[PDB]
Amino acid sequence: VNYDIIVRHYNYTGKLKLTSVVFILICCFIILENIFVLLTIWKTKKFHRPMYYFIGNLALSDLLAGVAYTANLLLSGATTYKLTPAQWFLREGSMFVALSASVWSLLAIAIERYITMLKMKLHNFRLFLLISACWVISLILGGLPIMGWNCISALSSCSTVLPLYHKHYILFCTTVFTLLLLSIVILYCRIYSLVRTRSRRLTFKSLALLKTVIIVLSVFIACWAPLFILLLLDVGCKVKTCDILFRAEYFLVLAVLNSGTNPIIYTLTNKEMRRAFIRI
Amino acid sequence: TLSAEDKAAVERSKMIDRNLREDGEKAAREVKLLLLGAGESGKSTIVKQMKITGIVETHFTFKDLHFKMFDVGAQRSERKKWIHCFEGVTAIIFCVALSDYDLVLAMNRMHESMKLFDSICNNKWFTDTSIILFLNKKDLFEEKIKKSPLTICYPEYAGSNTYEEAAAYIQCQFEDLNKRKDTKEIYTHFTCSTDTKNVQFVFDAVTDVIIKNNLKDCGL
Amino acid sequence: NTASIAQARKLVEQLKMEANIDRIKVSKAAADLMAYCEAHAKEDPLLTPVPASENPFR
Amino acid sequence: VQLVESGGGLVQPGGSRKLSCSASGFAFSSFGMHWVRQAPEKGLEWVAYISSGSGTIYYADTVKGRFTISRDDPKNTLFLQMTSLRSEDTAMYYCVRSIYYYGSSPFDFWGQGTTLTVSSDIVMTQATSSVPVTPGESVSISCRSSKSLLHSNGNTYLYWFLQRPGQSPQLLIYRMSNLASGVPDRFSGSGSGTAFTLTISRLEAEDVGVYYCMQHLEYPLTFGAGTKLEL
Amino acid sequence: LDQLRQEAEQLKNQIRDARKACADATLSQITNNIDPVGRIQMRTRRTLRGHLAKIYAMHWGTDSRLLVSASQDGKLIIWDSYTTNKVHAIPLRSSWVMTCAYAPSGNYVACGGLDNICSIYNLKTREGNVRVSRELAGHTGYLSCCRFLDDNQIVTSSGDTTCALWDIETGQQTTTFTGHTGDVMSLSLAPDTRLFVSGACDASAKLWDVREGMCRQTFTGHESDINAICFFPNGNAFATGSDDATCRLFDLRADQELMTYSHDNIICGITSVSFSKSGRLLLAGYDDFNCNVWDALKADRAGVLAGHDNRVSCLGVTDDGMAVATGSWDSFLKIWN
Ligand SMILES: CCCCCCCCc1ccc(CC[C@](N)(CO)COP(=O)(O)O)cc1
Repeated sequence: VNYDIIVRHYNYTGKLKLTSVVFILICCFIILENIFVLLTIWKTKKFHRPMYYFIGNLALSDLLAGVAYTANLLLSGATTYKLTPAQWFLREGSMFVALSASVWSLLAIAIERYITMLKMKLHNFRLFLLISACWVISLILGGLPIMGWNCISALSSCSTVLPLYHKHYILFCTTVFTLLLLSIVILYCRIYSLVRTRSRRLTFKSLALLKTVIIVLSVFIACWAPLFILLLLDVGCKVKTCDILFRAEYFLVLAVLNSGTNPIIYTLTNKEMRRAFIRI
Repeated sequence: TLSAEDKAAVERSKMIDRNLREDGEKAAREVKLLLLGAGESGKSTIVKQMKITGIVETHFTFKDLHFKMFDVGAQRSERKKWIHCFEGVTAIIFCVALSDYDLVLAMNRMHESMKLFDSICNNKWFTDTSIILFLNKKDLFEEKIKKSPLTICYPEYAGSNTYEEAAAYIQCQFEDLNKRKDTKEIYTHFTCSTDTKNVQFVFDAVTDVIIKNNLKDCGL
Repeated sequence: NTASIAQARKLVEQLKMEANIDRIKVSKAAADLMAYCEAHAKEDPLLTPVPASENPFR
Repeated sequence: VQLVESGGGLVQPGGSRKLSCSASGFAFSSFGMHWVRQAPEKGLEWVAYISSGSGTIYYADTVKGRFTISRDDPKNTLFLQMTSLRSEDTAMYYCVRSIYYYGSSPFDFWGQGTTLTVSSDIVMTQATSSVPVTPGESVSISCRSSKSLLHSNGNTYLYWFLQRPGQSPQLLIYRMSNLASGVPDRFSGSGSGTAFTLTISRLEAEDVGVYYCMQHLEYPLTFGAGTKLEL
Repeated sequence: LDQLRQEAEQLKNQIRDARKACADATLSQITNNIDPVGRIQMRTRRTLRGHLAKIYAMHWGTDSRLLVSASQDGKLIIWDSYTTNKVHAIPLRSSWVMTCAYAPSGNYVACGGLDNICSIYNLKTREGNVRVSRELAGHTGYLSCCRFLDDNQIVTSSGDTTCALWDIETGQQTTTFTGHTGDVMSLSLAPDTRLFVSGACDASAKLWDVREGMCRQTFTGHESDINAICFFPNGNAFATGSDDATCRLFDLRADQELMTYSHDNIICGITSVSFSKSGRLLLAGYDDFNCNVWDALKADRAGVLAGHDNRVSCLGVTDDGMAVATGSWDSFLKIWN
């Protein structure tokens, strides 16, 4: 754990406060929204069903991601080369874990909905199974860099955005993200198709469902596209050959802001929520 | 820290729980319909034409759905002491007869049916519960109208002795009473006494209720 | 008719029967109720809880 | 109620044999079943136990591994399969009924039994193997044990049975104090841990036989030596 | 007719005068030197699960150890309350059931509902299963409740303005009690088992005899129908819970109501009431998802057993007084002490 290593890397790639204020304000806004949603959910006796527990889980994941991003912002700057390798590795891992947990919660909600609307619950093992799976896989994926995955042994194999993260880590994580996004899109498209087909055959504003599907998917993709694109580019460029990578600080601010609109897209299209949010 | 006998007691209790859950899962598949109408409103012909003391239950099957239909009209008591028992049913089938438009009971039978429908449709227990409305005896209604217009009981009527005009005006006069149009809904039909369409219509209304309940259930 | 006359007579007789009863000063009723509430106090397990040792439900 | 067993006879050393028991007159698929046995001139001995739902089984340490116990509810039958029989296994064998829930009475109905011939636990003993009595005499009998039976939930798993000459046993007192149904009220039993006493008032005829005491605290189940009233 | 009406009015005025004359004081004006109990902190010890529908009644056994509960999925269940073990489960013929009872000897149970008959089951057979022993018929409207007198006599009430006393062994009514105008909701046998009390859906209650057929007393004062009724232990009192959001305490010797039990924040109707042993806790459900615990001698509290997600329909205490059971439309039974 010799800090000299750190320094050399930040020289090899080329790295070696209003913006922070704006970002921390954004984080406070997100925290306020998520805590309001949690308080409204967990204190209405009609809101004690599995779906509302899934919603609370998503809100909790968003809160954790916001807090982690705030903490990471507070400790950047020159301090980036005044720490021991382990502390910096932990600082990165916390952010990464929260960012994975958010998407896993979204997928859990999508799967639950899709199951409910199939000829399978028409008219609580899966609950704990899904929550455990999401949290455990998030933690497991987060903690690799301490367990051997790093390029301190070869500065030639390091990236530009993260000069101590072997490129295989980045590629693997982006593959995971792409898989999850495709799965969610497929699930929601199929739900809409199913409802339309079922209600299209009765003879004697039929759906007006497209509204929520469009809102959800459009916001999700429009918020999460840039960081994914930037990291995919980063894994594809040579050292000190692309200069955009020195601007990533303004891209991540979107990937976390996505955690501030879910408490609205999953709260304003629901009538009963809209009625219960008269007084949080 | 259990003796030799408490473990057998626990095994017995778990067997009982197993059987209870099996029965509940089997019983969570059926549809319940509550049937209502006025005196001589013709619910008997609906019960009959489909080939199907206290409460009287009948049941049938159709296109993979198992219907239980309960008739409670065989009691003469105060209506308000039951409906909590029925707040779970899927739908309410309400029957009235058209030919009785000018038969004075005082004032007419249709006025009695209007009062009954207005009372039921806006009861506090039925806010999400839908109603399927049957208008019966259309042929005799048309025969009577040919000589006696609706002005006898609907002086404000604007049409003449035309079947469509009178029937549509009466239909709207009843379907107006739906004062909860944003949560409840009303279906309407004309008894096809020689057809099978009645059961298909019941099937369609029930399926619509099912789909709407499933959409509301999962937040979507 | 005869039925209404019978109903009126039955109501009158029932009222007369109910009236022909000795009354009790409300003070004595209150004293008796309070006395019964005082007598069995120590044996009311939910007004004076049973210590956990002798509890059947823990 | 009726239990009828079959499958006995003679078996030479080695070989095997299967005994069957048919039940009629009750809900066979709610009861657990025991197999018990008795030597020609000695006390009783428990053999095996099968439970309701087949989720539990127990055997005796003496001959474990050679005996199999099975049931068939749709046909209401109970089977025991035994192999490689020795000369030690000449005896008569009974099938017994028992149902456990809060307040029930196990071991109440006994079968009739079949004869078979071949060419760290709790101890309990009867004080005496015989006693002379006369009609009108107040009789009492004793049993001793090597450990307390009073479990900390309040029970006391002592049982008293009676076998008249040429019949099957007949439950008298279950859990050390309670009288089975159909027993004249002149019987009674009590005692303090490890020392117990049965008492028969106003001795009549048909009260002469052999009296046994058993415990049901923990498998294995151990019988007594057997006491006799001579008269 | 008209002269009979005049006599009725004169007797009514005389009864009013007699009732008012004895009112030298009010319970609250004498029972004002009493330390209030204060807070009553209760908690769930067990949670009895297994029903899959609304629960409409329960009733304790005289040993204080076993329970019987009835739900609208068509099931009676018998519970061990010390371990949460099921001892028996009994399937019913019709699922529109509204009342239960437990035999004082433990041999039998009874039930009834919207089918106009009362069914009696025997628990202790040599065959090892529970099976029906009797079905009583003769009533013309639905059935509200039924309480064993012994192994061979049962009293029932129905929404027809009538009640009946039945001899189980034969199946024929032994006497009938008439004189109401609306439906009958609930009745409670006396501790000494020689009278009973009946409330009807006209805000009127009565004290009824058993072997004569003739009512001894009548009581009025509520504004709407009566939803529950029970009997304070001493033998000469009873508390009414009505659907106009009120409770009141009626006594038989004074011939008038003494104390009322209401709160402005309550706008619902009580679905069941019960007493505590000594007489210092009156327990009452409501339609606002709670189950309050009032103090009888003061009208000054409500300790809440807030554990349910729907309306509390049934609640009861034991004979030794060490527990309380409650059941509600959310399909769960809870035990408190
Ligand atoms: C399914 C999930 C997909 C992957 C999630 C993408 C987030 C990964 C991530 C990258 C970088 C950072 C930290 C970046 C900085 N802390 C400021 O932006 C660099 O600072 P200096 O050390 O260059 O000064 C945090 C998380």
